[PDB]
Amino acid sequence: NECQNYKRCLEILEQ
Amino acid sequence: NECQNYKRCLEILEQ
Amino acid sequence: NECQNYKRCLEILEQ
Repeated sequence: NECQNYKRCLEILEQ
Repeated sequence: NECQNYKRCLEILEQ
Repeated sequence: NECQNYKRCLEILEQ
C-alpha cells in the first residue's frame, strides 16, 4: 500500500 | 474516509 | 484491527 489515507489523516490532524 | 482507525492507532501508540 | 499499515507508514514517514 501507498499510505495515502495515512498521509491525509496526518495532514488533517497534524499529529 | 473518517480516519477512525488512524486515530485509534495514534491514541494507542502515542505517535 | 492490528495497526500494521499505520505502523509501516509511521516508520517510513517518520511522523
